[PDB]
Amino acid sequence: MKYIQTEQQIEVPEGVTVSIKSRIVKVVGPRGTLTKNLKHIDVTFTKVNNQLIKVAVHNGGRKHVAALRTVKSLVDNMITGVTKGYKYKMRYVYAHFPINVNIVEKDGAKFIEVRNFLGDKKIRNVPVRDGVTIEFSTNVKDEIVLSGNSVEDVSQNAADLQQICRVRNKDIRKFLDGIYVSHKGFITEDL
Amino acid sequence: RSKRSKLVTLAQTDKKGRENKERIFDEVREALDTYRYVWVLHLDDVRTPVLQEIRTSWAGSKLIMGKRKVLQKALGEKREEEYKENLYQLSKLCSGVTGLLFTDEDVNTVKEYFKSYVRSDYSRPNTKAPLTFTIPEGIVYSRGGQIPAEEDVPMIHSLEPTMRNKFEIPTKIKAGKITIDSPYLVCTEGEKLDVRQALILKQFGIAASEFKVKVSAYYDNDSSTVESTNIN
Amino acid sequence: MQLSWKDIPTVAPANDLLDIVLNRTQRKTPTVIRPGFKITRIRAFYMRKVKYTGEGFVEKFEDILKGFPNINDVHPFHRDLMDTLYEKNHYKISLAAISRAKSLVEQVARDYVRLLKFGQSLFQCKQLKRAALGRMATIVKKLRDPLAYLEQVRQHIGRLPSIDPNTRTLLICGYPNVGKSSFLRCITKSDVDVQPYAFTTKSLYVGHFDYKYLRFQAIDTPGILDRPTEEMNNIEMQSIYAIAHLRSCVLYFMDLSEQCGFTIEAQVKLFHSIKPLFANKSVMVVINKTDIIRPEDLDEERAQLLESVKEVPGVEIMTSSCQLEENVMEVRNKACEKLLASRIENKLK
Amino acid sequence: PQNDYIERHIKQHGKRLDHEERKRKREARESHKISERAQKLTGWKGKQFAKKRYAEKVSMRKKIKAHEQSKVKRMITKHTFVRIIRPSALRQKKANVTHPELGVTVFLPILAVKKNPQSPMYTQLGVLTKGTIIEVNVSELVWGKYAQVTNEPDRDGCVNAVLL
Amino acid sequence: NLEDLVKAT
RNA sequence: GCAGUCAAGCGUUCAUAGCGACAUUGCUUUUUGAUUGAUGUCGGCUCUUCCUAUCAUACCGAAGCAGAAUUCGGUAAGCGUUGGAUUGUUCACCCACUAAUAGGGAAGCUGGACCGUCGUGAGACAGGUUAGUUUACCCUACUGAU
RNA sequence: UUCAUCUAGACAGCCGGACGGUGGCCAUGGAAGUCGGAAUCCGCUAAGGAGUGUGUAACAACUCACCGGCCGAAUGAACUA
Ligand SMILES: [Mg+2]
Repeated sequence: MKYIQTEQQIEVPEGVTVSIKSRIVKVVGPRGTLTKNLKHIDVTFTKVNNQLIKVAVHNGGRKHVAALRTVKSLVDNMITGVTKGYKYKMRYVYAHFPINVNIVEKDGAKFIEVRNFLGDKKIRNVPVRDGVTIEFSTNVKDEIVLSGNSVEDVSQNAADLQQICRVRNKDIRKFLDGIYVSHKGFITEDL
Repeated sequence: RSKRSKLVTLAQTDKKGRENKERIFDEVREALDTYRYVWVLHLDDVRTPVLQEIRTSWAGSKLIMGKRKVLQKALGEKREEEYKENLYQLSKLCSGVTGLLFTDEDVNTVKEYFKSYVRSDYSRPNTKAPLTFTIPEGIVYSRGGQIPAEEDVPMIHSLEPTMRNKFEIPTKIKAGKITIDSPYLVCTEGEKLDVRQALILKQFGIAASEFKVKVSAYYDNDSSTVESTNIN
Repeated sequence: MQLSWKDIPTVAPANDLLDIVLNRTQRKTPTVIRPGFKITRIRAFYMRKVKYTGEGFVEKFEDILKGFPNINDVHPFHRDLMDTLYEKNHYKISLAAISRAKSLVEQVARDYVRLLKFGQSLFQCKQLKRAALGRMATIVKKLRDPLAYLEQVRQHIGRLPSIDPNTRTLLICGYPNVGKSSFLRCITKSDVDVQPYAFTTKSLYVGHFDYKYLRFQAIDTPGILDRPTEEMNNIEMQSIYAIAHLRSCVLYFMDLSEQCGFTIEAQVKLFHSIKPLFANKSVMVVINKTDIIRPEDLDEERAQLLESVKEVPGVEIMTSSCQLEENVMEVRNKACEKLLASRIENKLK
Repeated sequence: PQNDYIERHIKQHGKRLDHEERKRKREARESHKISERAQKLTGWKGKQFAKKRYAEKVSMRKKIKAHEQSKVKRMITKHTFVRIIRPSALRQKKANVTHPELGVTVFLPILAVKKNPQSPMYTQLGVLTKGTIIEVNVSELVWGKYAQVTNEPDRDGCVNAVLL
Repeated sequence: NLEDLVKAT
């Protein structure tokens, strides 16, 4: 309808500080700092206090107002990642050939190395994105934990791990081997 | 143009609309006209068998349930007009799900009955769990290791995805049976019950929380006054 | 014999088949013709179209007709199995419908090419081409129900096992739950499933083992019910026709706890009824769940049945427990040795 | 493997750990993908897509209406029949005759040609065309004897007639 | 009956 | 295709003044799976380039797709896509060979007509006139060279 | 443009209810709303199909049809260009 103005709210908890200048967003909370370059969007940021930040679009169309809520949700994810983090649990399952998963250091960088997937002689390497730490679950079978401030980084790392162990030229009804995202939560789970 | 397509489902029952609310308004007007005592009760998570048991616990008396705003309008919310005097005082105190009991019987008798009546229903979220539960490490059985395991048959394979996804329980299917790698406790005594914790307790189907019919107040057609009785 | 028909090409329904053939024609043949061309060239274009479509239809139909087994000239055991699983007359008439469609398409193709011989314009040639393709499409659409039926038949018969009647087969029957499943999974590595209710597996199951350097096979039945059997459902008719057509040592199982729910009296009656079915076959009767009770210390009331079936010749009696590997191997050894003795007499013949 | 082995395998082992969510997300994307195919398929594939989509919409509308209603409740190159040379392949011996009385269509043979609106010479030659009056045989068996052929046979490759 | 069947085999 | 059947809709608004999308009898036709090729003025080889409507090779999607093999489909023209027989040259087709032996566009030797006669329920005359013109040492393209 | 619903509460979401004869009737080894064929009934209801689908050998469980609480404000459908 070509609205004159549209606004979205962004709440800021008592521990985090948000700096915005020329559509570069820095969120600094208890757990570190995240930076997002939003110059590909056309919005205006304002604040009335230290607890609330408005994102506004003036005289925008359907696509512009569609991007507005996206901007708000991205900043919300930055706040959540800086205050509570993200933890993705993946499980790997097999029938015959046990999948061997290790953290190796190749050329000075972290890699998730997967060996013996469906009996393959091929070594699979998944580079660990910076900011996400990889752990192996205690007292749990075949569970790998990806923890990070950036939900984008954690989710893309889990997606890469899941896609690297695709089953080729077989029946997925019969062959269930693979690494799967078992659960998605936060690094703090008080209740 | 880019719009969500509404789900199209071919089912018999159709939403009734304004006429059903009109008929409820008329029926409560009739009940208040032709009865003496109208009690306001709260029945929040009450099953239809319990509602029917209370319904059949009297034939002369009448139970009316429905929209809170419609009932508050019928009873009277303002001093410009109301069926009887001082009814806004009773109407304001109604809180959640409405229940109207119309009778001519003894106030003490109905109070004693609603005090004595109690039922053990499903546990509910954000409520104290009367008894704790902990799935053992073995093959997962339907009841949950309470009734004789040798008597009962283990959990069906069809519920394993639901438990693994919504109930946040590590589960695997071995030879067709659901199992777990370590004992897993769901809740402790007097602990706030999560939505999923309530779901899992109901999934094992151990109905243990004590449900009761509570009353907030009542009104009479002879003295026309509001008496605050707090029976839980 | 062929012993298997998994090599039947997948059958497509009427609309999918129509899309496949017509789109193949439109892609694999030239599609540009001009009214300003020679009439002979226009005729060649449209005749090639008609002929190509006819060839595609008949080749798909030829695949269909060559794939499915001729249930008439096939081995009698396989014939009865196919009849019990899917009605034989229905199967034959669906195949015959395929054959009629093939013939009709071929005849229409020849006829419309003959008519196109005298094409007088691009318009008339196009009209004749459309008429030929439309007639073929009508035939294929009328062929709908046989295509779906034969697709289901193709899937199921591809999934059927490979039982050779002219082998050393050990047939296993009785009520469900008696221990046929356990016995088969013990003597062979067959993957059947056991549940506490009737007709748990609705199909025959096969397994293999070796004995004295000879490959024997073992068949496990779905289970049989004791009735007048004038009318019966296919699940147990499979077992009946297997017992009839399989030259085997029938190893009938018995229970003394009546865990399946039937009486030992009913088991004896069923065995007495099936006794005339047993022609030049050596029969054994194994009693399972005997760690609780045995014929040795069983009541005389059932001992009357025991002496009656001992009177029945020339079956032999044994009690066994599935846990005892030595006992199950002795059951297997007795059955294999009596099969060897029968074949040794046959070699003397 | 024998019998329903894949279903037995699903019972014994389950499916892949992400099967449910994979199917759900796929069918949620399905609507965007239908729109993308409608706007991005070109040529014959696009035309077929639009045709099948229209058929689906018609089927769903009829289904909803039915549910609600129940709920409420020289050589002559034209076809002939035997100096002028007439090719044999164009000869037609039988036809499909419809009777307007009971609305039935029966396969009835050709015997003679009576009236030809084009030419009495065509009438002599036996040339079949539209609106031509022909004689049929009801020896196969109220019922007539003459039929007016309704369509040009030289296009449709056959003869369709209406019994008078 | 059954004898006829096995004879027909 | 013929006649229909009702209609999603339409028809100057008009339900059977009238039309009409999409969907439903019968055809070579009898059932149990029996016996029931065209092309003569075109065709060869070589050989360039282009299209994709893809036969093979690459990567994907689905399907009782267990495995193996296959079917249908998506992107895709990078790269290829035989030797011989054949009762007229050809293509259908056969023998084999191969990963496959896909279909098309552009596209130099080569293996007639008319005039005239006795006659006509009926044959012949061999009378007469007329035409058949594209088979490098120059310019330019290309390939090399000053 | 025309229909509609709506602060005696609209659309979207969460959480509840989703009942009794009854596992209706016939064939089936079994079929309890959901492999099959026939009317689809009666009561209590705010409201609850002799059932919209997944799901089990049959059950069960979930689900949607429908009604309620939650917060507050317009929303939906069919056509035309
Ligand atoms: Mg059993």
